[PDB]
Amino acid sequence: SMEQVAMELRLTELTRLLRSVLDQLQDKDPARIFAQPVSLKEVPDYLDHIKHPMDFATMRKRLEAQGYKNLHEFEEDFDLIIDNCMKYNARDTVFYRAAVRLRDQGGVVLRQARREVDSIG
Repeated sequence: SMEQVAMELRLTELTRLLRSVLDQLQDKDPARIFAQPVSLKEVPDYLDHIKHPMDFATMRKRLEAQGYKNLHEFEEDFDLIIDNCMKYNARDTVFYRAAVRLRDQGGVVLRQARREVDSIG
């Protein structure tokens, strides 16, 4: 049907907006602490601690797979990345501290993207 082509025209573009948002959030991580999944070779016990690992390269794959339905789905992934880090690493660490900075700086980007989804539709 044509009404599935127009549905996809929204999805395609959400993906197109969600790409931009991801890029701005990943610029708030110049150290690349959150770029890749945590290595299970290097932290073999990681899954004993964090039941749902999340990272930028993982979030990207799923975006280019038009795998995100709304902005709430994308925001949940982003929060995993931070909340996981904030549990795994102790407070006095470059990792924890980097999550706090990403959280704080991401709030501004996300606060506008909510407004751009709602406004565009």
